[PDB]
Amino acid sequence: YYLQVRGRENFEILMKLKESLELMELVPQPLVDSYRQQQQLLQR
Amino acid sequence: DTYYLQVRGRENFEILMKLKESLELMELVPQPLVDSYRQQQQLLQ
Amino acid sequence: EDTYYLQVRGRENFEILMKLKESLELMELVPQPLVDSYRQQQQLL
Amino acid sequence: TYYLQVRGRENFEILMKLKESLELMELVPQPLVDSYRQQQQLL
Repeated sequence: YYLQVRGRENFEILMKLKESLELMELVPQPLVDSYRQQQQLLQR
Repeated sequence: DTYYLQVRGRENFEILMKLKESLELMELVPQPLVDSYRQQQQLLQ
Repeated sequence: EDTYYLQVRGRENFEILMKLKESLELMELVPQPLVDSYRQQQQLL
Repeated sequence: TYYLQVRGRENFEILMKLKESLELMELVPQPLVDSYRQQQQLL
């Protein structure tokens, strides 16, 4: 999908997020699951 | 000053769109209100 | 809206999330007619 | 480690997912991150 955005700072923020969303897909699921388990102790 | 982004994954697109909306809409908020808002947040975290 | 809390590891991460939290909360302050116009433009863009 | 508050359940869920992607991204081996960035340029 393509997205357009006004403002350089906005673009740079969205670019970092796009990257993190796409990169985390490379993380082995057992590590992702362990991470989420840790979240249960940090947030409701 | 517009930029274009490409993203893979419909969920990913949807999240980014929500943030695009908030970042762009925030631009419409008169600066007095942004200032007051930020002052308030200093006691909250 | 109800209040929620999250913890974040990393200053860089914290700063990004704070910027997004700000935008998500501040968009609530934009008068509805301007939100409507914004959405109107986005449909064309 | 920092903490923030946010108003609204949908806002919380959005931030939580971004928090997850930001924090997990750091587990990706650097050579793999470099490979991904190369891919974004070369294609």
